[PDB]
Amino acid sequence: AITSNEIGTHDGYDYEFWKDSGGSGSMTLNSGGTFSAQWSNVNNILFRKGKKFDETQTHQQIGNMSINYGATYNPNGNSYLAVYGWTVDPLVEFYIVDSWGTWRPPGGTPKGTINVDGGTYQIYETTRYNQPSIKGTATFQQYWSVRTSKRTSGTISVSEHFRAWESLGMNMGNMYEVALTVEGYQSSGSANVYSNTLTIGGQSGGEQATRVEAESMTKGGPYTSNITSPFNGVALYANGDNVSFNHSFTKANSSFSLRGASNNSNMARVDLRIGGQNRGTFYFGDQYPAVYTINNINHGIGNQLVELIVTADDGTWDAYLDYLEIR
Ligand SMILES: [Ca+2]
Ligand SMILES: [Ca+2]
Ligand SMILES: [Ca+2]
Ligand SMILES: [Ca+2]
Repeated sequence: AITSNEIGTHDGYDYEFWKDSGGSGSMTLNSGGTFSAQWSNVNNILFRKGKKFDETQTHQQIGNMSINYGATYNPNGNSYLAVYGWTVDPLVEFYIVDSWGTWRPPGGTPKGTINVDGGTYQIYETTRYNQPSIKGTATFQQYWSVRTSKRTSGTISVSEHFRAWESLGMNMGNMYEVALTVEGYQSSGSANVYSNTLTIGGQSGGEQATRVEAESMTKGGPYTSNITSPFNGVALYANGDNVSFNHSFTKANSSFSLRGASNNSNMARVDLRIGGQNRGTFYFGDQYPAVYTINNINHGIGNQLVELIVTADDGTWDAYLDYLEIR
């Protein structure tokens, strides 16, 4: 188990054990975002699993963030169960607090409220003076959403809290971290985070797909032509043959579902380009229409050219495209 200050990555999750002097603590890393934690007579201790970022992107450029979790939470004293993290420039430490121990943070007078994920959260801003931080000992703001009532499982719509904060003039810097966290202050306790899933990009299934028919896109290359069999669409015959269109991306992440087929039993390959960058490859294994989905593409908000192009032709297959759906 982890019993001293440590940073690492475990099962894809950036994890961190931090405590100052005094007391003891133990963190056991389990699969996914999950972990168990124990602490005894600490001054301050934090156990967390989430994502560290490279400090270059705002949370909008990263995309929608959502955390679904469940914890058996047994604090004995001051403690928080929260989504926790940092921004830089400005340096901000933030909390989305779902449960706590003996004291409901953070004191002071609320700046507003948000109703989300079936609960009500009051929003606060505080100041830490010469306190430890990711940039050394520093003075910085803390941002809080604190539930009006305790819960130890559910979904936290992190990006909703972020927008609520910014709407109240709590300006956020580039993201450094987002992580489900167990914190202890002048306390003891234990906790078992048996479920912790951080999702970037995806949401709800009906927030509404856009389908663009291949025959309505712009044709390019030597031979691209319309076809009516095995569907209404286009054929890409040679290297350079492509179809393209400008898409207005609302979010920063999308799934791309291309309905197509080879003309025969040889595998056809179609490259995806967004804004001039190759972002992946659709595979059509045979002559029967099928939908190939490339998921979790971070492309950023804005109007960008989507290009579907043949680059590996050798005369043994053609690519037939019906439509592309962006979700
Ligand atoms: Ca702290
Ligand atoms: Ca003490
Ligand atoms: Ca061909
Ligand atoms: Ca079509």
